[PDB]
Amino acid sequence: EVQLVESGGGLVQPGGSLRLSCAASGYTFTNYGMNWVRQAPGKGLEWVGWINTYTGEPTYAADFKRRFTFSLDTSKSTAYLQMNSLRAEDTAVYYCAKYPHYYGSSHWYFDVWGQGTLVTVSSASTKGPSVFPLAPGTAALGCLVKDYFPEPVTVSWNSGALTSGVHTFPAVLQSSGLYSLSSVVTVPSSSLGTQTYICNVNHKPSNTKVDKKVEP
Amino acid sequence: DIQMTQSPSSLSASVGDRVTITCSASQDISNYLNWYQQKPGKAPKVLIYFTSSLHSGVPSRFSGSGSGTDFTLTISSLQPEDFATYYCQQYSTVPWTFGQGTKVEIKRTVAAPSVFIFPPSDEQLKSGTASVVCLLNNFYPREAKVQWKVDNALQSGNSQESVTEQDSKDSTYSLSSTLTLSKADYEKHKVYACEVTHQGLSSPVTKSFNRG
DNA sequence: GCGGTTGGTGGTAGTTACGTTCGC
Repeated sequence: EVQLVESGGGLVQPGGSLRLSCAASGYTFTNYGMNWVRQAPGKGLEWVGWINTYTGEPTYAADFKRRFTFSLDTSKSTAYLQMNSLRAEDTAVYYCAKYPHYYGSSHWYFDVWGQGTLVTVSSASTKGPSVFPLAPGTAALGCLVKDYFPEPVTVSWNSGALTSGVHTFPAVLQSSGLYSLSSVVTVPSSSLGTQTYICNVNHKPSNTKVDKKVEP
Repeated sequence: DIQMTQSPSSLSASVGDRVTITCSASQDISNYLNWYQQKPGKAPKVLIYFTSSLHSGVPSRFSGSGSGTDFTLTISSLQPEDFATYYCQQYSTVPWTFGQGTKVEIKRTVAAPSVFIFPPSDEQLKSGTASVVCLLNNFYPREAKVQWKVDNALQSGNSQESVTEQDSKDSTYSLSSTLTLSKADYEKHKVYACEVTHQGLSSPVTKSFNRG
């Protein structure tokens, strides 16, 4: 199977540097260019540039050459995007992408994409969330995930065994400059006292893992 | 650089409807135009390439047309799973550029929200803050009005709302409204109520509690 | 059979239509 796996995303201060990696597998690496596309939160798509994976020759859009460098390690089937002098406006999910198996005669399109890696450029410090219970023939219950930076947070219920009726809201940015969200689920009121309900919160950026029993 | 403009920027249509999305280029792009579909928290997925070619795996209800500076994506029979943002992209001249995106919402029958209110947890209160949360669950259409009443006085302007993306199966939305007070401010009031107005409700629904 | 989801050699190029592939 053709796949592109990215890594290297994280929080970095303005003026700082990050190196992203795009690990390719399941095809002849040097037969396809590697493209880089970014998407700012709640925004559209912007092509950063590409690199010929045999010649190593990069082509950058706009002004990216001033600050960004594409490179390769063919012995690892990996492409890199080194970013320097990062600005707030560089906050975005970064994707790598490749053309289709057959791209001849102008069949050029982004056929396979990486999963994306989020780059956040901020002067604000990392902070893990506090996790509070939202206590309950249908009862609703949840967890409030309060005061964290940066994105993202993931929430599961009962280690993924409870999926039906789960709603995890998009985070809101508070005046403080911190994010907060809730995750909720609906259950039968009969099951309160029967089934244990645990919300599992993961905030990778701060290495915060919290399990929370939501009791009636 | 070639500017790509889509029209409309957002649309709503019923299951089975024909939907068209237009893409205009700032100069002739020689049929070098692709369409992508992007669902929440996923990478874009190619649907149509080189103006009119349907990608393997993509349902035949998707088609593309156009030439010169004017292009169209047609969805011949819209399905609930087609909730997504659609993007056109030119590859005539570097840098490659995308349109701004068109958000497609799926119409469905009116569905009133189920409303729930949550008092602040003891856990949060012990830290000196109080968040009161109102949940509106599984409604359509998206517009809903939430008022906060604290001892009959309105505090709606002090709250923050978040709305889920449209569900890709049942086409509904959910909404949270959160009103956060200092522990001190919380303790100077008795009745906390959220009052909900929506097209699915003949009269406002209020959920409330008395502090302690 | 014949268009993609694939394999493999060459190679400074989207490199790309081919065959040894894959899948209706």
